[PDB]
Amino acid sequence: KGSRFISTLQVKLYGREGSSARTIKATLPYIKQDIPIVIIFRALGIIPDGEILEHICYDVNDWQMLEMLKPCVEDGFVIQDRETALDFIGRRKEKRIQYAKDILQKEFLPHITQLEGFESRKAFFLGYMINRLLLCALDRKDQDDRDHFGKKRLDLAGPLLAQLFKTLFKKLTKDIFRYMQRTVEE
Amino acid sequence: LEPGHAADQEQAKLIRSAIEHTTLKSVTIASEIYYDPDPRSTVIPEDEEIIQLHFSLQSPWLLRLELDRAAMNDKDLTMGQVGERIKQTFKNDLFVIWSE
Amino acid sequence: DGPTMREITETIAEAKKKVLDVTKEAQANLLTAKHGMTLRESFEDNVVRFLNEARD
Amino acid sequence: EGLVEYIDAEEEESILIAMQPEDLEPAELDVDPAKRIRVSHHATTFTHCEIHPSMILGVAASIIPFPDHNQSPRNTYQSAMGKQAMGVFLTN
Amino acid sequence: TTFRFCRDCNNMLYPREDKENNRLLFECRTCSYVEEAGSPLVYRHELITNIGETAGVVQDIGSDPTLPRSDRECPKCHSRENVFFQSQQRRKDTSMVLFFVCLSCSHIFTSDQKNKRT
Amino acid sequence: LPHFSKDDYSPESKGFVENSYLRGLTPQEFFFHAMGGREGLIDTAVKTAETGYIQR
Amino acid sequence: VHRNPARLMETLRTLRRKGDINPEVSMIRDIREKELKIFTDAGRVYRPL
Amino acid sequence: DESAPITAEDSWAVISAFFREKGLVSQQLDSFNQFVDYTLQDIICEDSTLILEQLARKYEISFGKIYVTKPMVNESDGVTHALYPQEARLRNLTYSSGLFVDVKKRTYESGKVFIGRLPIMLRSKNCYLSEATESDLYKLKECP
RNA sequence: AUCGAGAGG
DNA sequence: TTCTCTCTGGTCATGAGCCTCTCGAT
DNA sequence: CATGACCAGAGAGAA
Ligand SMILES: [Zn+2]
Ligand SMILES: [Zn+2]
Repeated sequence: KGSRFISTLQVKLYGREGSSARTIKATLPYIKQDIPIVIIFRALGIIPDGEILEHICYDVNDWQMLEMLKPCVEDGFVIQDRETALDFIGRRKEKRIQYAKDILQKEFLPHITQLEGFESRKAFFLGYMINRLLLCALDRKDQDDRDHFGKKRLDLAGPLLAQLFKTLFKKLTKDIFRYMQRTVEE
Repeated sequence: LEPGHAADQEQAKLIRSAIEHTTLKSVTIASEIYYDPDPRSTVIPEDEEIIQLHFSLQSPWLLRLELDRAAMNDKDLTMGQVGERIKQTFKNDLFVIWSE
Repeated sequence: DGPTMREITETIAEAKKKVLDVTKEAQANLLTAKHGMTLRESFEDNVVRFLNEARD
Repeated sequence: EGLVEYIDAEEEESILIAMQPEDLEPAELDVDPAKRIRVSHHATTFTHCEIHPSMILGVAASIIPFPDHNQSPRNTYQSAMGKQAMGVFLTN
Repeated sequence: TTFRFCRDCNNMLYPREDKENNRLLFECRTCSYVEEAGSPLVYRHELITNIGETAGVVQDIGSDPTLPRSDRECPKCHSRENVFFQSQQRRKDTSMVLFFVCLSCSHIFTSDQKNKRT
Repeated sequence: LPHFSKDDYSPESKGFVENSYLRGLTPQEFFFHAMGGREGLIDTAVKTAETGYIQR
Repeated sequence: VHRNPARLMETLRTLRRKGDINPEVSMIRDIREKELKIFTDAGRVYRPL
Repeated sequence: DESAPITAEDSWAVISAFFREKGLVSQQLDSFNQFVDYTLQDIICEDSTLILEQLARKYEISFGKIYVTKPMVNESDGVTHALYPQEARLRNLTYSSGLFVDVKKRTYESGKVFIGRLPIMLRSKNCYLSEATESDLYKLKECP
């Protein structure tokens, strides 16, 4: 409900299958570089390494997944408070932190919510995405089949008309606003 | 095949083994790093036979690899060959011993 | 005719039990790791071979 | 009254459908040779049953007689062609 | 392997060699915490892995209608109520062995005849 | 198909039509055969253009 | 998160079949991965059974 | 007797029921009905209101409930009258009804208005044919 | 004309 | 330090069976 | 759609 714009979040596991220094980074909608996952996490207020892994790994007896996560804990060891995590952001100083704070609830995981104060839900969900990424990377779950019909949707007459009607109704609304401005006095 | 050495499968299998590419990763099961600081007495009981038979004539950190019986059987590969190739890779920059 | 279709379906049955045997043997870890292919590959090859033989 | 249920492809991942209600009949030989061969289900924990297997077809192929006896591309061909057949498209 | 975190920071510990007494310790690097090591193993890297071949065993498994039922008896309790499945590992060179779960005593057994592990 | 249990590498489970066109395909055989025939049609539909461009 | 998902799933299915949950809403309990997914989406194809 | 299990023949009974209640284009009608009843209002209320400001005041215009008529036509030099399908086809007309919205204007510290015509899917709820009889249809030159 | 859609071997 | 050396992701970019029909909005 | 060369970068040998 609302503007049906689509954001695309990528969580990329860098490093080839036989390479070491295998890091995990995420793509966020308005920042040039991928930023490492632990820096996101700490920007969402989850500071300790253990809490982060607890958000990603839901079993402490999975030493494989935690071993895969070790290079990410090493990757963001430099950033160990929330505010400096928010600072690491590609813009053209305090406004940097504010831009990051905004992006985190505005364009990052917009479907969870776009209202502020629910950093926990988005942190847990990012961890869930990371978990299934690693599950695939450990040859535990298979690649996701993009041709399963259940993952497909059929836009019918209703939705098509609704998408068209939104666009033109806002054009009519903008026209109304322009006629209002033009008539400042009459 | 060499002209005239056709129809003897064993020569052919020797060429197969000589020619098919092999890495360490092909035969390795698991790779471990232990803290084993006194060379003459390991903390791994299994390895004692090994360190025992090193009675002829560094760094306390141990790198210990386990290798696959079946993979070692699919190639004609010896523990000696593997170890000699590792030792030849690293030029006494690393001390290697192995099981039998 | 009924004799010929009896033979045809008995042939299909014998292929089905051939593949049943192949599969139980695979499930007991009793396949041979013939060079160049996975165990699952050997199994798939044998089953498809059996069924094509049955059809022919 | 909860005798029938809507299932989408995602949800049918978690279910086990029978093909005909006869699959639920218990068993404990002498068969018609001319009938097709049905493997016994060898499954028991059914949760649903098909309304009728023939319901997998569209409007076009539902016109094809005995499509379970023809090579499938012919059924696709007839599906394309029946839309080119003439007839009373509307009484008005 | 196991992993350990500082009790105060909940940050992961880094190994250190007590060169004097040849000891293995684990240090935090947010604060000055340190502690004895409880195993000489620091790094384990499986290439042939079995971890996750039994993945997805919960007591609710016996109520998955999707899963098939064998006629075998449990080695432990000899109930013939069991669910079974192939290895949940999605490596493509994976043994086609079937793991069975007794629905009466939650005990996992196997059709394997070449090995008897765990 | 949701009419089969999991991990079922059977002949009939994975697309063996033991029936002839004369006797008639069962619903699962019908659908699997349709799956194969569709691959046939698409192979046709694009090989046509690929060979046209090759000849050109 | 939910512990005791068998009870909750039985309740949800009985509600949908009673009509108290919309019959077009879909509900999947993935037992072996400990997941429950409910979809109230628009535009997913379903069939009766 | 009454509780005995069904057989494969009995399946067709259920199938008949399924179609008696829905016909063969249920997807189209359900989609369009859902659009008209609920989605239309939502979009009218999305971000609708507008406010312009001056030195002293601010003026605001807010759209409210929508109303969708039954299909009609405005005849040039003529009245508006109920448009039925066959007439819309023969006369190259657009079978569409009108959108009227309750728009208010507040000021700091209008009635229904026309905004356009939405094409109606035949046999949807705003279509005249939805409640029509077989005899009604024949009288309307619409094939049953 | 232009853009598009359906179809035929 | 120079110079020649490899040497790879973001790009921009190509066509893509022949006809053949008919229709339908601008 | 989808397969792939050209720079442009920067790491990288020799005298
Ligand atoms: Zn600490
Ligand atoms: Zn048991």
